[PDB]
Amino acid sequence: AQLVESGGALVQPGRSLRLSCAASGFTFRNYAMHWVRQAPATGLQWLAVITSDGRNKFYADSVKGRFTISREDSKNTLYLQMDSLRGEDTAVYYCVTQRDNSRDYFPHYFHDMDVWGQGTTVA
Amino acid sequence: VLTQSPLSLPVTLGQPASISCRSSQSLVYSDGDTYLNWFQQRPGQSPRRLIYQVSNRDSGVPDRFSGSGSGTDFTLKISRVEAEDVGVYYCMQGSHWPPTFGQGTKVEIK
Amino acid sequence: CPFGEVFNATKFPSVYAWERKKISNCVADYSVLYNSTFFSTFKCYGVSATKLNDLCFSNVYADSFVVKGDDVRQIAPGQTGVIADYNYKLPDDFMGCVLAWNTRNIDATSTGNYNYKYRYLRHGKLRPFERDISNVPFSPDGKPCTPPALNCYWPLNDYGFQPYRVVVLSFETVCGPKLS
Ligand SMILES: *[C@@H]1O[C@H](CO)[C@@H](O[C@@H]2O[C@H](CO)[C@@H](O[C@@H]3O[C@H](CO)[C@@H](O)[C@H](O)[C@@H]3O)[C@H](O)[C@H]2NC(C)=O)[C@H](O)[C@H]1NC(C)=O
Ligand SMILES: *[C@@H]1O[C@H](CO)[C@@H](O)[C@H](O)[C@H]1NC(C)=O
Repeated sequence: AQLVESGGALVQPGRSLRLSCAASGFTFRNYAMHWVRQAPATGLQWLAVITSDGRNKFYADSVKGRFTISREDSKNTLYLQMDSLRGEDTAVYYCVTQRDNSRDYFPHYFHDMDVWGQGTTVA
Repeated sequence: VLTQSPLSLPVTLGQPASISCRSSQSLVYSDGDTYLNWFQQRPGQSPRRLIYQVSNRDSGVPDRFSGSGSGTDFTLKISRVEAEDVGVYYCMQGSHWPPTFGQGTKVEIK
Repeated sequence: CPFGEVFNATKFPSVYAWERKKISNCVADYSVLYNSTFFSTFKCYGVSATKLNDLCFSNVYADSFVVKGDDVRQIAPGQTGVIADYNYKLPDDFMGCVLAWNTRNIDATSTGNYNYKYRYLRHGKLRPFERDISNVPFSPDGKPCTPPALNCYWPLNDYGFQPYRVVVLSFETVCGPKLS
């Protein structure tokens, strides 16, 4: 299961940035998708999940209302819309999913998180 | 919230090492299981899972990796640390939403 | 025993709101059910369907509900899934019989029969034969929450009804017929 992030850039505080992540090696539609970011400030921090049907979107309080998680199954691509970016949001953003979807329902898609992409830097 | 110790582990090549992770709350979930996983991030690379459900290892993971623990107290054990084992070992809990990671333990070879 | 009253009933409940009919103080004729073509599924666990007439019980509980055919398989011991975990669970033990039939021409409609609901979010799984018919917006970390705000989701959803009517006979003054 391979994940490939893109869209990383340097964006001034107050402005927005949109990330994307292409999936391959598995059926994108059959798995929930997550974003996790990495920074010295937080280590590895989970941000948001979108379920396989694109219906349920759960967000960490730290990004709740500022970030939006979305997906395009037709393109096997995961996206993250980050509005009103702050300096504190500087991090490497990783595309994350799972190989095991035996229990594809809340909260079981947070239990393995065994598929990671290369990560893309957002500043 | 997960806290790991030591922050950095100075282990001589060929010698054993272990990384501790301590949770602020029991990581036992409503179904009786424990969703405490361990990941290793090698410099220049993303994180990869080694151990899951406290002590099980993923396919492709060397038999030198194992672990144990319960409640709040978990340990990742390496029977011998090799040069290729350099990296930051993170503990992760999925039992309580939002899922969290520890700060990571930097294991280096001496 | 009032078996036909359960199986040939004109109205069934949702799975999350499964109803329990108690059968007792009666003669349980399982021949009508056993070799009938009414049922698409006739599955017994540790119990020989042929020999049901020869078994006595303190009572029998007939748990009635409508579930999508795909998830009928979740009504069994040792199962996981949205129904097995959040709507209706069977214990890891022997079980009587799970009897089901296709209801595409009864419950399903051309636009989808959404009168039937199910649970998909809950703060923990259900116990064996536990019934949870509450409807409080789900919050992933125990916090108060109001829909349709972020992280505020209703625990129940609707079925896109093909539906099957399922009646589970759980065994605990009732016996089969005697032959003169
Ligand atoms: C739900 O009701 C239907 C009928 O409305 C039941 O199906 C019918 O069950 C009878 C009894 O086994 C079947 O045999 C019939 O026996 C009478 C006896 O004199 C005979 O005259 C008939 O010609 C016939 O042999 C009948 O074929 C059967 N009908 C169908 C369409 O299957 C059904 O079993 C009831 N369901 C349950 C779970 O009780
Ligand atoms: C079904 O049960 C009835 C009970 O009267 C029996 O007569 C009939 O022969 C059974 N069918 C078969 C094929 O055993």
